[PDB]
Amino acid sequence: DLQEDEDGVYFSSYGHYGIHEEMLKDKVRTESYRDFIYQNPHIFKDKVVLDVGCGTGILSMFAAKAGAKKVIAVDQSEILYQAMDIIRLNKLEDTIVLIKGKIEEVSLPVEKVDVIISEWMGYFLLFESMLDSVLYAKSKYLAKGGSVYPDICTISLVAVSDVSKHADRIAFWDDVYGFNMSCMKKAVIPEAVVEVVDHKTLISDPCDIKHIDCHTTSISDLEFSSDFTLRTTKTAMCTAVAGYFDIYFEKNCHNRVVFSTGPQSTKTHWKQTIFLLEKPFPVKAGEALKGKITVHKNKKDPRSLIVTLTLNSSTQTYSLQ
Ligand SMILES: Nc1ncnc2c1ncn2[C@@H]1O[C@H](CSCC[C@H](N)C(=O)O)[C@@H](O)[C@H]1O
Repeated sequence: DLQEDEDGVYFSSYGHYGIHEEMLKDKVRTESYRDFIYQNPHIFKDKVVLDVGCGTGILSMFAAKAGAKKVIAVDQSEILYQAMDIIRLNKLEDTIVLIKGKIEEVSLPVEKVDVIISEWMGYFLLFESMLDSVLYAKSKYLAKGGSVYPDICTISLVAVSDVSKHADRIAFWDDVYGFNMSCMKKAVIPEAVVEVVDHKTLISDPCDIKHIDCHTTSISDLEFSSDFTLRTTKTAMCTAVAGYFDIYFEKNCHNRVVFSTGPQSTKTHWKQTIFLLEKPFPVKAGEALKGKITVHKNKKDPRSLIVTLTLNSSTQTYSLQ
């Protein structure tokens, strides 16, 4: 589902600089990878590294500077040509070789690799389905005893109370300049929203719903279902549930690195994913709220996701893009 096709629109959006300007300007994201690599040179010095989805080539340059014997940087979009130029501009041609194409179909100049690095995550962590490609490369190229980074990730949910943001999106259509447009809500609620959540509006402790180990995880594990319980922290009206993720650099590290894309942390370009509830419900502090969430990829467009959520004995299916 992700090994075949093409996805024109997909690799075409990664052809322009804007999207890369945004990632590079994401300090939490970029400095986290820089610190990991530079602070654990033992992992790269004299090793062969593979950068899955190199973009402008930034991660590969970090590895080279750390001591990599050879780095292989691959990308399917046209941004690969601007990377060919950037590597030359920095005089790293004798260390980093570039290849244009899909990681699951191109021919590598080597058999196996010692380390694999990649920034493949999307909104709610799995949007875009790039982890599938990373797992593919892991199976075919990782040497026995090798490591993939970042190696561990997790996804969590948090209860929210914000009646004004709810009204702004839903109740709004009830009266537009004196006219009723209520029929519009039917197409608004089912859509998940990527946006920054005010930390002061969280009404429950966060709860983990997924754990991933890029060494033991498989492709089939990326479509799951999970029961969870949120422990209420405040007496307020629950209007929505927010999701986010955390990334970890751990195996063989003398200096471990971690970063969160949650509401209590510094903003990142990933923000947070919001599932508005059709019917907000009163919650009391100390209360325990049992729920269920199922995440599956759109069968018609494998890069998009489908989320089924149950809370307060009410179920709703949302779609992410
Ligand atoms: N199957 C695949 N094969 C090769 N490149 C892929 C891919 N799926 C996604 N990509 C590429 O991986 C990139 C994800 S963005 C990461 C870019 C860069 N490494 C950064 O850290 O700044 C995009 O350039 C996208 O085109």
